[PDB]
Amino acid sequence: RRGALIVLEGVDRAGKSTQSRKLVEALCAAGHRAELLRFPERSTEIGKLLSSYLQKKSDVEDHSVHLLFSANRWEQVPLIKEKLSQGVTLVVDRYAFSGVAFTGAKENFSLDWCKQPDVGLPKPDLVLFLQLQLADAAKRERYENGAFQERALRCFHQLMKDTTLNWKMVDASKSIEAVHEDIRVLSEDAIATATEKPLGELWK
Amino acid sequence: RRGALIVLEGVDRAGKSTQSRKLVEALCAAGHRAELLRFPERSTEIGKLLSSYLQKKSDVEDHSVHLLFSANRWEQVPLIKEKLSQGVTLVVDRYAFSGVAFTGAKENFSLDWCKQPDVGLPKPDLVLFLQLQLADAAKRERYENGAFQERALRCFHQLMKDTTLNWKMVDASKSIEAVHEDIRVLSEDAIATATEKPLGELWK
Ligand SMILES: Nc1ncnc2c1ncn2[C@@H]1O[C@H](COP(=O)(O)OP(=O)(O)NP(=O)(O)O)[C@@H](O)[C@H]1O
Ligand SMILES: Nc1ncnc2c1ncn2[C@@H]1O[C@H](COP(=O)(O)OP(=O)(O)NP(=O)(O)O)[C@@H](O)[C@H]1O
Ligand SMILES: Cc1cn([C@H]2CC[C@@H](COP(=O)(O)O)O2)c(=O)[nH]c1=O
Ligand SMILES: Cc1cn([C@H]2CC[C@@H](COP(=O)(O)O)O2)c(=O)[nH]c1=O
Ligand SMILES: [Mg+2]
Ligand SMILES: [Mg+2]
Ligand SMILES: [Mg+2]
Repeated sequence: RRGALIVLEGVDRAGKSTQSRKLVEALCAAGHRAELLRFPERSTEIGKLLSSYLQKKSDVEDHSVHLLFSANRWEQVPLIKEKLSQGVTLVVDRYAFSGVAFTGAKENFSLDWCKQPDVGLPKPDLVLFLQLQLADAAKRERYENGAFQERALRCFHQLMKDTTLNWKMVDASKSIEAVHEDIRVLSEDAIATATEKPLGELWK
Repeated sequence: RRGALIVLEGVDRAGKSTQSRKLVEALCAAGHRAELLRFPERSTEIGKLLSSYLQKKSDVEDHSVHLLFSANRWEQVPLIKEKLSQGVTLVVDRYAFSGVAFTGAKENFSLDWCKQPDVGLPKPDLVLFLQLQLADAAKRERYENGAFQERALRCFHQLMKDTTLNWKMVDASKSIEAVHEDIRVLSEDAIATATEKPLGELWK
């Protein structure tokens, strides 16, 4: 009985990390085997280059950095498939959608070109989008400015038109506990039902 | 008056490096401004990871390594465009075609998926393919085995069907000097004529 692949996405400060941590804790307390992942995964050689870039400690050509972000997901694919196969549900704080939205927000980057490197990755069984007015997110590195966030948000909305994916909108303006309950109930349903079918491939 | 972007491709031991070095020497002796590049470019952080992989000193997931090879080309794009704009002809020992052929030779890698990361790179004005029987190449790292080379060669032949590119076949079985003369005359023609048009974009 495989685990579910659950991804959390949203603009900066929407609550992705808080809710990913609380979801894994709640699932494990409810007897599931669940583990947390995040992207970028800065622990690897590629992840370190990405961390330096985001910190503005290094400059990286925009296409090159986009491919590094996708390569950082592929290096974790053997682990992701192994865990899911063993019945472990994986809760992932950012995935390919952030990769596409952030590079897609730059000039002269088509959504098509941005998606390609990630075509074929493990397809999430559930993609939660934590919605929050950009203005509220500001009430709570590179790319941390309003104009850029608005362009990334537009890209996210284009990705949501993709009916091949199980997108669920979450009202992230509520309290940490209320948002968590919403996400937890959606997650329990996905673990049970979304798993009756084989793990899919993203964007193919 | 821009420089030309000239790429040399071919199976292992076809003479790519020898002929790239001799071509830059001959062009400069004939009054052109020409410089040598190669891929992978192992001097960069990405290049070092690629060098370790090819030496079998490290293992890298196949999709991740494919993207690293393409990212290693993009990091050199600002330099490539600057040099070409200044009138310097660039002679490049391997490029995106090797990237696609080598990963494409692995199981479950479509040519389409392999091409995408490199879509948009500076388009070569001339792509020389140094042909040599696989058997002769053997008379003269990872991927250095006959069965794999044959699969890469098949991939190269698929890439050659692309009429958007100025492919020129070179009989690499001749002496070093004879092959060089063939390549030099083709290169002089490209520098003169292929340059009257703006630098193109690969696979788009
Ligand atoms: N529902 C919420 N209401 C109020 N504050 C919250 C809420 N969720 C998270 N926070 C706070 O907002 C800040 C950002 O939360 P965090 O979970 O780190 O968001 P994030 O989406 O992962 N941000 P980022 O990684 O920068 O895009 C933290 O100080 C949280 O404690
Ligand atoms: N036309 C030729 N005839 C005979 N030997 C040659 C010829 N061209 C190159 N060589 C020799 O063959 C070996 C491989 O040449 P080299 O130019 O390094 O090929 P290459 O295509 O760059 N190999 P690789 O990088 O491994 O795919 C060297 O020892 C060369 O001196
Ligand atoms: C996963 C991913 C993320 N991003 C950006 C968005 C947020 C930041 C990571 O923020 P953290 O510092 O919170 O880990 O890096 C990309 O540009 N591409 C990607 O593929
Ligand atoms: C440019 C490139 C090359 N290759 C392989 C072929 C030969 C070897 C480099 O050989 P050298 O050790 O001679 O530099 O690496 C790839 O798999 N992908 C690429 O994108
Ligand atoms: Mg976060
Ligand atoms: Mg396509
Ligand atoms: Mg060589």
